[PDB]
Amino acid sequence: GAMAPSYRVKRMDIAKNDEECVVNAANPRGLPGDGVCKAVYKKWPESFKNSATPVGTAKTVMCGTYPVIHAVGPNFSNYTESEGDRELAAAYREVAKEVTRLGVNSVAIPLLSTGVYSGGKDRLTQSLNHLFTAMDSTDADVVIYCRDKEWEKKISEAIQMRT
Ligand SMILES: CCn1nc(C(=O)N(C)Cc2nccs2)ccc1=O
Ligand SMILES: [Cl-]
Ligand SMILES: [Cl-]
Ligand SMILES: [Cl-]
Repeated sequence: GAMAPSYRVKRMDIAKNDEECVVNAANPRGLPGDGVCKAVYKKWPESFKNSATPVGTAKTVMCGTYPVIHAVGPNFSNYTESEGDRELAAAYREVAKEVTRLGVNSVAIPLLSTGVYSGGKDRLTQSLNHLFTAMDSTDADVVIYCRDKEWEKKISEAIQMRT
């Protein structure tokens, strides 16, 4: 584990992370997809061998010795708000189990279900709060990756509020 486990946020491509493993915002079928998923596919294509897994779960596949944790958040266009909230919290709990099992000291993570799976709604607070609930009991350094300047400021403020 990390000496003083922390949360940090960076506004950059998660495929260029400086952490010991990455969480992919995956689709259930292990397809290359779009957004974070396509960048992850271009950087670690070997990690997509048998990576298909149900919504609400996470499945790790090694690219060399680098772990790619494929986490499948719900698509809010298909799920109700209630059932979608439950699957989003579950996907993060499965990421925490995988990070612990791997024994890594750090992990790069995106905000699940905030892009094309958002159902057209701003889900920054909802997704980030489920991320904290799952990762707070782990001792890995967590680095959250985003692409928007206003989202970087809001995520940074949410982390600082707790310290
Ligand atoms: C543009 C800032 N930003 N917005 C979202 C967002 O809110 N999504 C995609 C859902 C929406 N679609 C229309 C309106 S709200 C996700 C990440 C991000 O950085
Ligand atoms: Cl970048
Ligand atoms: Cl998404
Ligand atoms: Cl973003």
